Amino acid sequence: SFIESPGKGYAIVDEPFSEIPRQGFLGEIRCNSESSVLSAHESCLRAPNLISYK
Amino acid sequence: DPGCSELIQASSRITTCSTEGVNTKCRLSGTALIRAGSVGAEACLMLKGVKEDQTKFLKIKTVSSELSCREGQSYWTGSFSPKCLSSRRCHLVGECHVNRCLSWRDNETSAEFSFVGESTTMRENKCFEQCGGWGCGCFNVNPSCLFVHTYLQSVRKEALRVFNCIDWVHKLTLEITDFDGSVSTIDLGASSSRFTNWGSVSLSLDAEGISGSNSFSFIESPGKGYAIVDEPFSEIPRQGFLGEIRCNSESSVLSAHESCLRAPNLISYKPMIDQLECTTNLIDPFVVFERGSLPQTRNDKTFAASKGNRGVQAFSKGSVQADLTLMFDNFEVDFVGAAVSCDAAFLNLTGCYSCNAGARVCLSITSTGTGSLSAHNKDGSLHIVLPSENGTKDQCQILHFTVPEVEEEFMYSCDGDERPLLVKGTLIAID
Amino acid sequence: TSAEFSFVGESTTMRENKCFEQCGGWGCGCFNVNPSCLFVHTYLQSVRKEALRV
Amino acid sequence: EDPHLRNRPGKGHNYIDGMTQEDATCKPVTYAGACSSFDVLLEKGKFPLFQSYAHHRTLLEAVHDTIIAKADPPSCDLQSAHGNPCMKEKLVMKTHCPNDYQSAHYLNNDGKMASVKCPPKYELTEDCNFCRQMASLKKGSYPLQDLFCQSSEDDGSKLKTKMKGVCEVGVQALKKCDGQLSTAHEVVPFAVFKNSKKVYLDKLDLKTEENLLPDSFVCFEHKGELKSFDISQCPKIGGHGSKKCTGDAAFCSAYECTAQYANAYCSHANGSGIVQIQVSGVWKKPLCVGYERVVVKRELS
Repeated sequence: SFIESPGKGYAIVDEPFSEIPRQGFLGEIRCNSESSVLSAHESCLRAPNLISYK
Repeated sequence: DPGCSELIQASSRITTCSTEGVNTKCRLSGTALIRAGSVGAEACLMLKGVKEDQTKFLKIKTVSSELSCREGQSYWTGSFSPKCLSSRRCHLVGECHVNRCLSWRDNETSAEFSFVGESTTMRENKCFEQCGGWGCGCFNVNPSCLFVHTYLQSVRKEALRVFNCIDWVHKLTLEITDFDGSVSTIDLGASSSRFTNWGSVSLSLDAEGISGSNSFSFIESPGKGYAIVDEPFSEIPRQGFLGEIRCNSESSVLSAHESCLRAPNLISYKPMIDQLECTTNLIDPFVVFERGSLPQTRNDKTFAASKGNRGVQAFSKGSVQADLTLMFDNFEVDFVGAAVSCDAAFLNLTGCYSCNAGARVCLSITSTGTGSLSAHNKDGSLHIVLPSENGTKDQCQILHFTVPEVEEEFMYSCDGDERPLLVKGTLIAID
Repeated sequence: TSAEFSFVGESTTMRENKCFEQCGGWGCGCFNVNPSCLFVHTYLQSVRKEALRV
Repeated sequence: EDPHLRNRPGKGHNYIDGMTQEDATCKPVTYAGACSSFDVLLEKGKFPLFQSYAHHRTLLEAVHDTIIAKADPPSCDLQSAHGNPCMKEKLVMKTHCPNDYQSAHYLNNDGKMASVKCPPKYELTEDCNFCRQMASLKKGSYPLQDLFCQSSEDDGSKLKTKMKGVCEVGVQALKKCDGQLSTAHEVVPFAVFKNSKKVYLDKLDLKTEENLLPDSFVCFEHKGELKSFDISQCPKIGGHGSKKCTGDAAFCSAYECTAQYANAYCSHANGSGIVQIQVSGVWKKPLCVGYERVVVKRELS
């Protein structure tokens, strides 16, 4: 898996490509564009019941 | 050069007729069994009416002993070229929004490319969110949208029909020479039947039979040669397989019709604000077509092209072991009152002894009218029938012998009377 | 119930009715070239004057 | 089918000698009128073969266009004493026709024009084999077959009917059946070539192509509905003519492109002109191919 950084260098991860955004794994909150992540848009996909309440 | 080899006499059970005003109009109704000849020989079949001179032939020539492959799953494919169009639109302008560009349907046109209209060409529509502000050409800080309208089209002038073979049917190209003189070329496979102007022909027994062909596929080119691919056929269009973009016709490939099928997520898109580059790694079928083109040596057989009907065939190295069933759907066979004479001669003798190929003989027949010429030997074991036309013509059929030094005297007859005739020659050993 | 057997009766008897297809024309007894039919009305009757309680 | 149902190219005459009582509405044949010898041809579920090919001429139209000759007599009397010639050729045909009809034309054996005639006021029956005494009587004839006329120049005199195992099919007699005979009601198509007879065939194979004849092209003028126009006045390439005309690539590829000086907008027909049949393996263009309903007498002995 590769990670692109706009303006900086690249990266590589020694794991296969994630296909299910499950809790407790790298890749549980995904989006569609850069502005959907920087501004936190509702068009992205996240895991259900991820906000802990006390 | 080709001539009859298996000459049998028809029985009187299916042979009848009557004389009406001195005119032998014989009738044939029933079934008959005859053995098919080898490659080069023919299957003669004479008929005896009410006299001896009234005799017509019914020869069937064997062209070759091929093996037609039964076609099951077939499609049309070829080369293509992606043509993508870019049209970046600012945000809050028409259909440019943060929610209308990310989740864009792959089957609906946008307002930017609505000027083309409805078309039968395959295409797809994508939506990409770029950047905004005055740094890329916009008025609002919201990111703009990029409408992509990429359609596929072919750049070649021909196509290929990749199919497979599920069964090898023993096809024999056999012609039928009628009693009047008309020749009709047909075919017989496994146990099929046809329709002629005098009955129905069919095959009773096949020969050999190649098994195991589901893991192979063939390529047919319109007006060109054939090909073979050593790869099993796939029913689903996947990437990296010979047939990722299929259709159903040649026009659907040369023009890229929307009725064809393709694999999802195949066109690689590289959006660059205002630049669009669509590069696809399409598999060129001409590389495999020119790499594995027939003839190709596969096991003991030799796959080649066809010599008649469109379809894959196979050339074998065996003999011909088949039986033909000749029927008669109440056909009228007329005869003359008296046949004409004819003087036969001798030419040459080339062939072999004790083999399925036989040996052809050169006989010069010089007559005047139209009829036949029946010949016999000295013990009634070798019958020779040849057509009789006008002028001097060279005929002769395939003869079988068991001695390389053939010195047997023949007795040919054209209208009833017989004349002596001596033949000679030297035969070779044929396996 | 067949048309050529409705005049017999509808008594309580283990019977059955079939319909076999035959030939047509004047080759066996018909005035039409269409294949004729055969009306079968076979019924079952007793034979012995006593029974057994198996 | 074909969109041109009532529009008939050329003359379009449908009247026979002795029954000239409908020329007011059937000469020519247009969208209006009421021609009894043409309205029954476009009926659904009756003559589909005529509905498939409707751009070509009919039987009477082919007779008036110097294509199909006339028999002797062309219209026999189906009521005259001492017998009549139109009797044996009618009793062997199993066809149906409505009431209030007086004439019923068909095809003979020589490929000419043989028909019947009923003196007024005698009407026909359900089968049409015999007439009888008398709403309103039709002032025309009833087509007993389902054929269309066309112009062809293909010889076929040696292509005689070769129906094996059949004694007498339709009207012609192949031989004299002296032993057994099987009479059945079967449908067998027919075809007529140039200088031949009524040749019967088993299967029917149609073929539709185009050519350069004016009959394969139609045109209409623009004026202040649909208005027909004579397409034969279009000049050729480098020749002469009468009124100009233009069209698309199909119409412009045959005639001369005029456009600016044209008076009408010519178009291309929906596949018509040359209709070939598959007989003896080859392809030949017949003259009056059809699909009638007669009685076939097959053999048995």
